[PDB]
Amino acid sequence: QRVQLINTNGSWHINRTALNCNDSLHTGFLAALFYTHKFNASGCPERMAHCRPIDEFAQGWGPITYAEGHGSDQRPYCWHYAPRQCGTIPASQVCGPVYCFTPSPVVVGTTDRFGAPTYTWGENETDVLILNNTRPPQGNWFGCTWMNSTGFTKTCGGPPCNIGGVGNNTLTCPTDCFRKHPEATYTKCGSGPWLTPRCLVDYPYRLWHYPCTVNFTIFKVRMYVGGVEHRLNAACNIGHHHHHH
Amino acid sequence: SYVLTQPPSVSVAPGQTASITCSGDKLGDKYVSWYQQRPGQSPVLVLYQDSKRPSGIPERFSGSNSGNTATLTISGTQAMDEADYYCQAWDSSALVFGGGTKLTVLRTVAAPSVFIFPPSDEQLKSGTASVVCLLNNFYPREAKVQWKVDNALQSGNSQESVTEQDSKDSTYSLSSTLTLSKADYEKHKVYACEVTHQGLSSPVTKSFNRGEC
Amino acid sequence: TVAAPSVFIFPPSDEQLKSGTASVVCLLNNFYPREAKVQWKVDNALQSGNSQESVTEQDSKDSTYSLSSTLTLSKADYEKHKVYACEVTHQGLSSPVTKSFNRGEC
Amino acid sequence: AEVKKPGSSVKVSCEASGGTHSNYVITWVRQAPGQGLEWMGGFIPDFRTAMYAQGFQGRVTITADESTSLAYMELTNLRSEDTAVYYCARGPLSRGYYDYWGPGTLVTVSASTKGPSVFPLAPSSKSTSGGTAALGCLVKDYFPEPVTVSWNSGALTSGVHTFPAVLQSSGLYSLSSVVTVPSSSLGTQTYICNVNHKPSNTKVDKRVEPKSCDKT
Amino acid sequence: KGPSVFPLAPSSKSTSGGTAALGCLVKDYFPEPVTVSWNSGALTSGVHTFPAVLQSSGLYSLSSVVTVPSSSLGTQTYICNVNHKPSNTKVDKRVEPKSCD
Ligand SMILES: *[C@@H]1O[C@H](CO)[C@@H](O[C@@H]2O[C@H](CO)[C@@H](O[C@@H]3O[C@H](CO[C@@H]4O[C@H](CO)[C@@H](O)[C@H](O)[C@@H]4O)[C@@H](O)[C@H](O[C@@H]4O[C@H](CO)[C@@H](O)[C@H](O)[C@@H]4O)[C@@H]3O)[C@H](O)[C@H]2NC(C)=O)[C@H](O)[C@H]1NC(C)=O
Ligand SMILES: *[C@@H]1O[C@H](CO)[C@@H](O[C@@H]2O[C@H](CO)[C@@H](O[C@@H]3O[C@H](CO)[C@@H](O)[C@H](O)[C@@H]3O)[C@H](O)[C@H]2NC(C)=O)[C@H](O)[C@H]1NC(C)=O
Ligand SMILES: *[C@@H]1O[C@H](CO)[C@@H](O[C@@H]2O[C@H](CO)[C@@H](O)[C@H](O)[C@H]2NC(C)=O)[C@H](O)[C@H]1NC(C)=O
Ligand SMILES: *[C@@H]1O[C@H](CO)[C@@H](O[C@@H]2O[C@H](CO)[C@@H](O)[C@H](O)[C@H]2NC(C)=O)[C@H](O)[C@H]1NC(C)=O
Ligand SMILES: *[C@@H]1O[C@H](CO)[C@@H](O)[C@H](O)[C@H]1NC(C)=O
Ligand SMILES: *[C@@H]1O[C@H](CO)[C@@H](O)[C@H](O)[C@H]1NC(C)=O
Repeated sequence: QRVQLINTNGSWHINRTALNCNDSLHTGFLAALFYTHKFNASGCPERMAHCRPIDEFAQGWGPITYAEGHGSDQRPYCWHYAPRQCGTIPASQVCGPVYCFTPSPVVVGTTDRFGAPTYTWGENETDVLILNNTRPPQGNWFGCTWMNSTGFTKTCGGPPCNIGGVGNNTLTCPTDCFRKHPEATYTKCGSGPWLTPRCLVDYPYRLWHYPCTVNFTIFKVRMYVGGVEHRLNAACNIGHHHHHH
Repeated sequence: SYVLTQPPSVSVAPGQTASITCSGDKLGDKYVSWYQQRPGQSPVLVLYQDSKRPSGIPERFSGSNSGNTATLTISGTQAMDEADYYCQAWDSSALVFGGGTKLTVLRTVAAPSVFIFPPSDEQLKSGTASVVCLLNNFYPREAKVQWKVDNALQSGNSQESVTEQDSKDSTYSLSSTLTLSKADYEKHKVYACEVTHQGLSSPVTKSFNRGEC
Repeated sequence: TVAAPSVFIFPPSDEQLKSGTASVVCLLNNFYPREAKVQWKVDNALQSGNSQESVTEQDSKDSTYSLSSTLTLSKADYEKHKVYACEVTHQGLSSPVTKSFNRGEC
Repeated sequence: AEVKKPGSSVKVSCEASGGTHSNYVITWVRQAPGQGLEWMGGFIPDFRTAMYAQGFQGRVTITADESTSLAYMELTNLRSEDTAVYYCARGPLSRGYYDYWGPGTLVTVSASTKGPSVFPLAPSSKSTSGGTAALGCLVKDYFPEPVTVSWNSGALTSGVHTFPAVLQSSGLYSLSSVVTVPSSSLGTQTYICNVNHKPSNTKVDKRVEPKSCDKT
Repeated sequence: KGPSVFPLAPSSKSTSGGTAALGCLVKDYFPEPVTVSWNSGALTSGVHTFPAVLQSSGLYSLSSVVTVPSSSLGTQTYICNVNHKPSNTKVDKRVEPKSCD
């Protein structure tokens, strides 16, 4: 539908992704592309029980602080995260498309250091991805995600606004936290593809990067960012709630 | 090795409910999908992910999955729902297709209705007289028509035509025409059509006499 | 000119038993009228659906047919059913004729 | 359709992406006559990596040509059991249910070529007033056709009967050969069933004499 | 060269809940096929058109019949229309009940 310097939007990327996947590990994540297990069949709850469900910690006061620091160890399987800022990534660590979010899903391909597109399936050593994460009002995308060649997901995005207390009572919301801030909106504090703590911006490979959301249902949403309009479909679960915020 | 089993065949009467079960080991944690294959046709999807049903399939089809069995329940079965049904699942990075189950809907017997039409006056003027015996809305297909001309059997000089089965009702139709020459027809008194077919306690005779009216 | 049929039955070979298969053959020699029917009964119990028949054509200086009926049994099935019998029905014969052989004693 | 010679190879083609986002995973399914379905492998247009089933690991090879936007599977060394109808499904990317089953393709193979098997038929050892007994030599489990049966190098032809070949259930053939001869000449004359089958260069001879009854 | 539509008049009375039947017989026509239509070609309930049958001397024959309620015969009327292409012929006949007097 359209192509550009990086944004191969319109849902049509051609071959410029980096097809460097390794099968030495027997986890067989690549073989898990055809089918997805049930929620309670893959041992999700043990991995999903490490983060506080609804009310994590309360106020953090009015000032919207930015202390991105570094979030580098835990996997981004639940909406808790403090993703760091990534500008470039060697193309020897990517296995599949790198979907990035305007928030509307967008694909970024392999490019030369100087920016010349290269057509080598990312096999070449010099291949590198250039993605300087910047907010939509200043251009580029919030942040985005891919799969590392060993079989583990990755995330990256702009600084997340900081909020917390004193009794080990810190909540660093990377998205939403509507009631816990003076009107924190995804257009400001949004970092990754987590629109709200129980929603996702669905894309063709969503079930592959976050296979603990297989039970999620579909929805069609309309969002305004900056001074433009976005039509999007987001996947939110029907976990007991009132979805009219 | 992973193997799925289903009953070899299931028979149900129209308007009733038939149950088809797919059984395995701890099958409750898999995402099954049901396929309906008619004779000589490519299989089509009838259920995916236990209960979710695609577009174009009637609400009659339904499913469930729990424990060690997955059920495909059909309510208000009719003659159109006769076909092989297969069960699917994924395991150990390999596809498994369950043994085909054949669903056959037994048909009910319908007594034939027999009518006889005497030869037309206009045709009689042309030298040839035609007598037609009709059987419609009858089942099964095996029905025998016998002609009598004043207690005399007729062999040959008779054509038999049959239509195609009706999907909605599963019934046929039969027309038997007897031709004669003008002189021959005029030289007999009582004509009769005899039908022998299942669903009739005794053969039924529909008859008439010529020249009466 | 109606001629009655001559019926023969050949037990299985001593060598086929070593190959895990049994095959009993019932033969009908020259008989004029084409219509005929053979029935395979083992232990006074009929069978059908596992037998085949073949036929030739009456030669020039004759008008009689010849038919055979080969019954195939899976291995270890021939090991039982002591008695076997081939029955032939045809015109001319006073009554249906049966040629039978015990499985034991050759 | 045209019957493929054994030991050959066959190709089945399915429409494939031309080098852009696909959003579907291809698979191949086979159905032998009235035997259910089976799986062979898959293919993901985005990831050239293929997936092969355990059963057919050593004979299948999945490759695609993006220029023609067509993907095909090559099956080599066909045998009798490889006669079936070949389907080609296309399901969603990561839901694992196959929808839009395309038209099937039928491929047939003609067994193999092997020699016949000859067995004797014991004549009745009981005395008969008429003095007529029937000997028989059976040739079965052979392919292709035809065969010729002769007795005593063909020197005997009075009463020889050779029933026409009848197709067996397995796929091969069967036959019989029978002669009626005087009872009193059973032990003084030698009977040999001569079977020759050119397609296999097989010439087998077999003697047929009345079997024993524990007497001798 | 013949449409030969011959009425198949209904039974003398058959006065009951026993729906009666009537039809038209097309005979001695060729080549096939022919289209048979009822009133204004707008009747489909309980209509049968048996397949054509090969007559003795190389001709074709076909019969069409419809089941109609007994009471309707008094006022309602029926028409059989036959179309034979290689004749470019359309023929209409009225299948009226027999006088029976
Ligand atoms: C990786 O990068 C690209 C992948 O884009 C590939 O190389 C080029 O990319 C095309 C495939 O994506 C090659 O195929 C040709 O490209 C043109 C159209 O193909 C594309 O796909 C869609 C159609 O689905 C188009 O809208 C886009 O414009 C893409 O280019 C045409 O060259 C050609 O299409 C047809 O064939 C005839 C025969 O020549 C053409 O004359 C006619 O125009 C017709 O449309 C074909 O589909 C493209 O040629 C190729 N070019 C080069 C220089 O490589 C390779 O896989 C990788 N390498 C490179 C260097 O890009
Ligand atoms: C792509 O990302 C995945 C993320 O899981 C990488 O696996 C990660 O590897 C790290 C670093 O090697 C692991 O933690 C560290 O590994 C070594 C021992 O192997 C040791 O030096 C450290 O003390 C620690 O154990 C970790 O298993 C894993 N990260 C997780 C689970 O969050 C994968 O290797 C990456 N591929 C690359 C960078 O090419
Ligand atoms: C986009 O990517 C990074 C983000 O700053 C910049 O690339 C830098 O490269 C130098 C030399 O290798 C290193 O300091 C780091 O690898 C990168 N700097 C970082 C990660 O801070 C690049 O200049 C950025 N371009 C922009 C923002 O326009
Ligand atoms: C592959 O990586 C190597 C290292 O950068 C480069 O190979 C070059 O090929 C280009 C033409 O594509 C030529 O300029 C030179 O022959 C090679 N080396 C250099 C330093 O230029 C190239 O950057 C990468 N490209 C491809 C297509 O393999
Ligand atoms: C890819 O996997 C192979 C084994 O599948 C193993 O050697 C290694 O992890 C990777 N290859 C290389 C060259 O490192
Ligand atoms: C998943 O299902 C239920 C409900 O979530 C949960 O209690 C259980 O641990 C899992 N398995 C089964 C069989 O219920």
